[PDB]
Amino acid sequence: QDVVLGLYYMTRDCVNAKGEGMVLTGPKEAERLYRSGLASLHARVKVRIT
Amino acid sequence: TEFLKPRLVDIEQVSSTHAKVTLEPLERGFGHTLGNALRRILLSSMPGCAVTEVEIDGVLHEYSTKEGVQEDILEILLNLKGLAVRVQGKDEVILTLNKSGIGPVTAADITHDGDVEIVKPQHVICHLTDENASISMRIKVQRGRGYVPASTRIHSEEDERPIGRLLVDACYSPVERIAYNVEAARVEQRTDLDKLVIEMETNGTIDPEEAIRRAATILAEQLEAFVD
Amino acid sequence: TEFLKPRLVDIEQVSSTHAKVTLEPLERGFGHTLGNALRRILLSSMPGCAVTEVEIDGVLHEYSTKEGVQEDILEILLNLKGLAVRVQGKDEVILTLNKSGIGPVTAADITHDGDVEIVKPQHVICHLTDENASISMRIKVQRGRGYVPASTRIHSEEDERPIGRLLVDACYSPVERIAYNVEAARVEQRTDLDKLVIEMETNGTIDPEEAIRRAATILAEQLEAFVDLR
Amino acid sequence: EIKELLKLGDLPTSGQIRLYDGRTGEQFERPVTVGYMYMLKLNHLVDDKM
Amino acid sequence: MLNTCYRILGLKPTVIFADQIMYTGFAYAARSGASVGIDDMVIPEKKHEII
Amino acid sequence: KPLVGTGMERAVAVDSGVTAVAKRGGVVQYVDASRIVIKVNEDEMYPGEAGIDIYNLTKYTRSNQNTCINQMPCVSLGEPVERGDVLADGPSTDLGELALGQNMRVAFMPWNGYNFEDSILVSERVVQEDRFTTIHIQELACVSRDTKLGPEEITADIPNVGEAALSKLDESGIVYIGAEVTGGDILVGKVTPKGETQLTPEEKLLRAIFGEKASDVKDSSLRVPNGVSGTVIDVQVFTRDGVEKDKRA
Repeated sequence: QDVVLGLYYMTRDCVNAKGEGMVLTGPKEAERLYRSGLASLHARVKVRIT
Repeated sequence: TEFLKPRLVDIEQVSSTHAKVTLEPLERGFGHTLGNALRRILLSSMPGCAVTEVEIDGVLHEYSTKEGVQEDILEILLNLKGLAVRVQGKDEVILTLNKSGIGPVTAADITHDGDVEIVKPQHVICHLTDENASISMRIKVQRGRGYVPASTRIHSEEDERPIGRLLVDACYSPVERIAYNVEAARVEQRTDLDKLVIEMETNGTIDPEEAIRRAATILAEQLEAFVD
Repeated sequence: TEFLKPRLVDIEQVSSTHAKVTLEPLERGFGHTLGNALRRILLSSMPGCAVTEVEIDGVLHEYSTKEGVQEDILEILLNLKGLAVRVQGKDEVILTLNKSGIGPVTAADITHDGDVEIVKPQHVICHLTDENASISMRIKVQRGRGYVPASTRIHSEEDERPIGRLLVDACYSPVERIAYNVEAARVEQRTDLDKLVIEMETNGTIDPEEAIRRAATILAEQLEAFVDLR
Repeated sequence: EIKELLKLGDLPTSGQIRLYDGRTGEQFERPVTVGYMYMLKLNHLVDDKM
Repeated sequence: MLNTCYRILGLKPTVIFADQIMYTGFAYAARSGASVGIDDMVIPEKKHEII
Repeated sequence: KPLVGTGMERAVAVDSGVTAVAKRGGVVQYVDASRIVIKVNEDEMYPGEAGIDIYNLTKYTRSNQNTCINQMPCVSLGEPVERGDVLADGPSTDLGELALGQNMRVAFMPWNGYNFEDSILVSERVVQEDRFTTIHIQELACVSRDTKLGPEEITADIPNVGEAALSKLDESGIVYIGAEVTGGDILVGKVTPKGETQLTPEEKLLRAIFGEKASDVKDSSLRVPNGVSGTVIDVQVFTRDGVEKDKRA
């Protein structure tokens, strides 16, 4: 139920939105920008993950 | 008033970057009142030094290519955003970086200023493939707070903006991750109390414990207008 | 530090119950940091005076009936919970109320204490139908904070258990609704700043401006643990 | 009829309101249905079960 | 994800993973604002045309 | 009352016979919590009798499911009422319409899994208004039997007891009206006859150490069941036609 729905919402993407094609140091900067109000969970972004 | 003030109990600093801070005793409901109110300040309001402007010779824009180099210019700019830097006296420093030959350009190749600390001298900035290839640039590091990207900077500063000046989103804020856990503190009689565990993750330019005192001190300074 | 402190600008008190408090200039992000942190304290922690214990003659419990009265005893107790009362010196006052004849028993029928203000003297407490009927009671008003029910108070001290004392929920906290609006303050250069408009809707007594000062001071009392101890 | 009544109440046609998280103060990511539902208290109370 | 995690890492990693998946799932599901409006139940344009 | 009803509400409440509806229209001569007195109009009133109906409303007492039953007057003193109008509302009725539960501002959205599988997240504000606070009316009985050894009676005299237990009882051995009680406290003091009793050596010594020699009578007082706690609203005593009575009776 909610668990699966919540993950689908997160991963699922959308067009541009706030802060399209931005560039992040890590998945922590992604939490930083989303909860800062300067990116949607549905923004295409070129992030660097190890 | 039954004022029940907390006390900074334990600080388990697992690393100089990541440190846990347990807190009690807190009266119920205040665990989150403080928890988030703090989190918000600690992410946005905390100030730091970050790269604002860069200037490379034989380069006119961030979209172009330089021979003898794996990374593109934007890829270099991104490595300089998260370049850990401290500026001791000034609020604006322009460091120079010259290097050549087959070597992974690190932050130790930068000519460090009298009053500038490069925290991570092993930090990768560029990779040089050709030995004939030579790179030279001028990195402007300014001090600010929060996140001020070029999009948020071109919406506010619409003054001088010539071509060539690569605007890199400078991550002024030194706290990278903060998150607070609200567990239950059990007192003989008060079993509904809660403890606040703040797991912070800064870069090293500001101490974790020191940063929490900065965010509590700025909050007390805004309460001077409300008499007591 | 680029400390930018706000200042209490305008207080439009549309009514003594409901009053707006606009606030600027605030640096970004702090609009909500303060906004909610305040709201939480202003709902839960704010102190006031409310009825704790009542004692009526010819009455043994809150479930029983009294002749010459429309409302039952519980319905009376509820009218005394939301009885607006202020106690100037003490933290515990026992007011007495005697009344009779065909009249809607108001709060003006209570014998007011030297240092006790009944904010709403027209406040209904009971209705008397028979003229022969007479009511007499003893209302204990204590000062506290938040909400202290009879179920949380029937499992603590309880020294003297006198048969006749009826415990009633006392809604100490005076703030009934609070909500904060975060609008944009525009400065010559700073256009990202925000202003905080707190719409407060309280009962009687606790003045809107006075309550805000009490909540801010209590938050600064909690912060002395972070300034001093690291 | 319901949406016409909602316009008389100066309520949204939708029935979804802009909600704010109490814990935090920041808004939820997008509107939620709010209204008055006549619920009941069933006889199956826990004091009579445990 | 959980089966992969299990066959690769082992038991401990999965229990943790399973819980964290659950926690973030609920949390972000609640952040979405996911509701049940009556305009959410969209009838196609041309139902009365088909029937 | 339900904000979102069907209309059948009143029909149910009225026909259930739980409310008190007016037999004849007129002005309520007297309003009271216990009863209602209504003066009948000339057209309806019979010419023989006086013409003043009496409705003694059923006040708080027990249900078959151990819940509250009340009839509160839904009319004001000296109010003109039409024939067949609801005069007093029942335990789940409001201005004659059915009122089963309560309506409240609801919001459909998940909340950190505190509404996982249909789980409910209710405000403290609901609990503060005590609006979902239901009332339970239990009925505990105490029986004086005639055993082979002899008859039982009902007195405050109970062997092996704390003064704390006999505080809420009177001399007769019945708890006062309005007395709060809790699991372990005794509602009604009872004692039955005790036969040939082998005082075990360890009890003969213990009854010879502190003293307090118990009489020839057993204990079986009706005490509040372990867990339950409420307020005694009334007590009723049934006796055969013979043995002299308690003073409380």
